[PDB]
Amino acid sequence: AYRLLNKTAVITGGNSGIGLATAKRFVAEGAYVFIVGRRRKELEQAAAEIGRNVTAVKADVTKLEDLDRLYAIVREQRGSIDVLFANSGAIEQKTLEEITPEHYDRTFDVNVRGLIFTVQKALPLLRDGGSVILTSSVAGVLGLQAHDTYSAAKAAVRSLARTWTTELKGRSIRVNAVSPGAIDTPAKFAAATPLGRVGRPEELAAAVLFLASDDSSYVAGIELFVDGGLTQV
Amino acid sequence: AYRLLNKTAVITGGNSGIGLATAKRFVAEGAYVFIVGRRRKELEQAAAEIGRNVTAVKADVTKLEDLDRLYAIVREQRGSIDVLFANSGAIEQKTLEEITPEHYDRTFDVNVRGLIFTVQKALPLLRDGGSVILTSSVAGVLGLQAHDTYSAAKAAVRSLARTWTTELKGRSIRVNAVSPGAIDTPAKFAAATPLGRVGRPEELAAAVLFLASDDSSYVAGIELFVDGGLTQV
Amino acid sequence: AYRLLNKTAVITGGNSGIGLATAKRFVAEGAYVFIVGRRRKELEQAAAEIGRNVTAVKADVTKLEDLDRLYAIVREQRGSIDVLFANSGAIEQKTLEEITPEHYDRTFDVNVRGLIFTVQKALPLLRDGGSVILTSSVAGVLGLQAHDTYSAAKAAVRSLARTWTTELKGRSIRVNAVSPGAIDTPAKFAAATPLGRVGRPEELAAAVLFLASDDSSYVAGIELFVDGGLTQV
Amino acid sequence: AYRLLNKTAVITGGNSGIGLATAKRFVAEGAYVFIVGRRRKELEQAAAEIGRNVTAVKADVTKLEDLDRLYAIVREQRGSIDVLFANSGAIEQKTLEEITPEHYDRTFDVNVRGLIFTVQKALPLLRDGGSVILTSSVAGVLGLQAHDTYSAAKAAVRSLARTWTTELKGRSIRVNAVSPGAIDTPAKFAAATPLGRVGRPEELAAAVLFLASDDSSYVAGIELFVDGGLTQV
Repeated sequence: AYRLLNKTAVITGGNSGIGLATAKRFVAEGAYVFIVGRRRKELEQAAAEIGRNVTAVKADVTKLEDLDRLYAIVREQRGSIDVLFANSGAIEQKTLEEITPEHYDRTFDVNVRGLIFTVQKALPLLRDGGSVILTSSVAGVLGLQAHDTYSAAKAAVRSLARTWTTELKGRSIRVNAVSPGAIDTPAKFAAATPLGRVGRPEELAAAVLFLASDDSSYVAGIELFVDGGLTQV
Repeated sequence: AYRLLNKTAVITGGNSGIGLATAKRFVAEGAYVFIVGRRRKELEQAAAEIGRNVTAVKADVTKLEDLDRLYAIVREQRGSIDVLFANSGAIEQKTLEEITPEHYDRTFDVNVRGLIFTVQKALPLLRDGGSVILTSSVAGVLGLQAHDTYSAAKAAVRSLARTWTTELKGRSIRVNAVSPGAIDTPAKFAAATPLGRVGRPEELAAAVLFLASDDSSYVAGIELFVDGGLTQV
Repeated sequence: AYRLLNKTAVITGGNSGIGLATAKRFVAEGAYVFIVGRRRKELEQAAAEIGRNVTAVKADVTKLEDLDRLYAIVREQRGSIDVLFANSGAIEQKTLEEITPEHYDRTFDVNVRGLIFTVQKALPLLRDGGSVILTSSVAGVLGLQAHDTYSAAKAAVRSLARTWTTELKGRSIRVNAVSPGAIDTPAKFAAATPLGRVGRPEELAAAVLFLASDDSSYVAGIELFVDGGLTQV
Repeated sequence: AYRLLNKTAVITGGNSGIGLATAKRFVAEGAYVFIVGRRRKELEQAAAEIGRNVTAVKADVTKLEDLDRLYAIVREQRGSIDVLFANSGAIEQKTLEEITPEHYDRTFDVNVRGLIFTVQKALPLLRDGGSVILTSSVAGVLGLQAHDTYSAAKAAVRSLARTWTTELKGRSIRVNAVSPGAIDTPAKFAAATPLGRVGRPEELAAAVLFLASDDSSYVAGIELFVDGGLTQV
């Protein structure tokens, strides 16, 4: 009944949307969950909503020392990580003409740099046979107006799942990317989507759950599109 | 606890390997399952092993009238299909030089022709919001010695999931392809696979369960690789 | 100046559209060209338009003996094949509901079966280091209404390029697939296409020329999309 | 005879390997060529070997003002750009464990940040109907030990071809990515490659030529693999 019974999960991007829905689903499947976020107020609200088996940890995953501190807390409280959902992400639209160095740095710092170190520093805590899930995007395989840096960053994320699959296979750690389409969160995409609607965060959490759980035990390095068919037709 | 409670599932290629393991997993998740196969002896043994909530139906999915008969039986016994796992398939190795018209016809009849009609004739029984899973293969995206017709057929299968996604969206029927790598069934592949081993049929069944269940409700038209990383790195 | 000087080229689907434009461009680059077609009248007109260094050969590439005859003629006239452009293809639209066995057989006979034998029988005439080009389609990676069998067949074509790449590498024969989008030949696609127009057959011929010529000497097994960006964004 | 007659071409990563070979092939096809590099000595040697119709420009493409300076010189000497080959790249191997912030910044600065600004600042000089070629890599779709940041950066590059194809279509500028496999430049890859050898730089220059020339006039947003079939089988 409980597909993550007694597993320990860390979820970055934990206060908002997908992170939050995933946290609830993970708890419902009997996991212990750390949610991670920059803003303490929202994190505590998120933990309140989740209600049980959850620790909120304030961290800016773009800052190495914030990561060290998060992992020190995770080690003290629960020892080991079974499931890491690296889901922090931020989108700002700018066309090629409009790109400034600050815009470039913001996007790649949060989407790629932050991710790399999030995963690097989780390594000593990750259990052999554990599962790592990266949040890429349908943007990583599309040519969307003004999504230059975001799409490019998200393609870099999908690439990391491949590389990390190779590098961590000795320890049997699976790494897979999830690529959401339009998810209803805090009509153009809905028109082009075969399912004819935006996804619910619950539906994304459910896909992440697959990758987190034993059901995906022979699935490695993939990009799982969860986009109602958008990129598939 | 029961992810397919009271759902009706049809599984072609039902007596052997993947089909069998999927049937057990589906029953364990509270589904009613029809297994389909050419050989009555093996089918009845398969149904024996499954043990409950199962009807064995003798049919050659390459023969239209056998399909009509199968769906008549399904209609009488259970009325509607929630989950169709079109998994009949057959591999014969021949290089390009060796290809005979009989070889070509065998491969495409069982892998593509059979499949098309299996799905066409299920349409009137398929519930709105139901889920169809096609069995493609890693071969469909590789250049394997002597796999000419098989690989090409399996690439045709993957294509059909895209087309049917578009055509069946009005009825909310999801169609998705599963692409197994090496599965242990009735060392070359295991060497190149990041997970360093062949997959267990149970592991493939678990992937098909994802696509069958509500957890994949926003997943449509995809090719889900279940190959331990073989085609991803 | 002449990128195919004294090379011998065979082009199936030789009377119409892409076949014809490729034939002209090949002749312009100093090739000797066989065009192949079912209808003698049109073939002779095509040969008239091409004007020089061309033999028209009547053949139904779906019929093995027609192939044997074509290759006997090619052997008698020029001895060897440097470039084989297997470009025979036919599209009929039918939804899944509408598919009849005749429709299925027509599409797969012309698109896949014919192609397999066209290339099988060219093998003894193909020069080591030669270049084979298969005509797939953007349909082979899309979910287009009523294109069920065509898209699936074209996906089987793209797969054959990969297999044949592996099988023929010992003889250094390159096999590559070209995937046209909308080509003006004997507004929906033009709208979705970044270049905002259908392609001219000359533009497709130019892409096939790349694959035919030494310029693509380190390109093998690829799917070259010539679609103004349709499948790429 | 001259596929780039009187066109003006800008080539970053100009002094070494692929940059160099491409410069030679461009001049041979009647182009005027600017090569761009950090080291003045090697640039001048490169210019010497090319021999005619070439200007060497010292610039660090990671530095905005260096780009401004480059483009001012191009504007003074030739006015406009027909072909931009953005080909500056640098590889350093580090596993996930070994990644430092400096290694991350080095790789992304040269491969992605540099590229974005190279193309941004070319825009005012680029001719309508011109052609931009990006250097990606086979790494951008593989999982290669210790290629973490390089592979991820090269995936970001291939994504930018898709985005820029959409943003620049109004001006009819084509953007395409070239993805080399193993190129002989200043046995593991050669073993897995169907062509059984590493590629010569000339062979990569020839592929870039295709994308640069009118032959590829209907090809947009693609990833052109020039890898002997490495990623295709």
